[PDB]
Amino acid sequence: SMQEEDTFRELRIFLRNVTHRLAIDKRFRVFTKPVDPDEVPDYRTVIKEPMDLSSVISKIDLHKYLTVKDYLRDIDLICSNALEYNPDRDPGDRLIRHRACALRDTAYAIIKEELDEDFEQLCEEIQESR
Ligand SMILES: Cc1noc2c1[C@@H](O)[C@@]13CNC[C@@H]1C[C@@H]2N3C
Ligand SMILES: Cc1noc2c1[C@@H](O)[C@]13CNC[C@@H]1C[C@H]2N3C
Repeated sequence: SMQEEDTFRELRIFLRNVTHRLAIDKRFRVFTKPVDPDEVPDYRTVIKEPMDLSSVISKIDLHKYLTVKDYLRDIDLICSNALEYNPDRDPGDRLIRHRACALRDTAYAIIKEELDEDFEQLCEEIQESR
């Protein structure tokens, strides 16, 4: 229905706003673009599903996310990818792990404060009906 298409358009407006706020935070610059295969040819041999915030906006605009939960799976993948590629005790690895945990915790905190649980449940029920 038109009403259902309006619900999904509001979901995309909400997701774009959360994503652009994460992308302007200086702590999360390393997560704003895909890893450059030239600088890091080893990356795509270890990490099987690369993800970054520019890819997330592209996916919002392609209608890939029908629920909040769908979107948070990709935020969780940006974080898990950084934890698995950078697992060592040295300061460069510890700094990117701390920034990756902060990106994940920040996204979940904005959604807890600013999403209504009934809007999230409406999107699930429309998705399940399709
Ligand atoms: C902050 C914030 N930004 O959007 C929202 C908030 C909450 O206060 C609220 C709870 N009931 C009405 C508010 C609208 C929406 N919502 C989840
Ligand atoms: C994102 C991301 N996840 O692990 C890494 C990144 C890069 O920023 C990088 C700096 N340039 C290539 C290096 C691989 C590595 N590291 C910190």
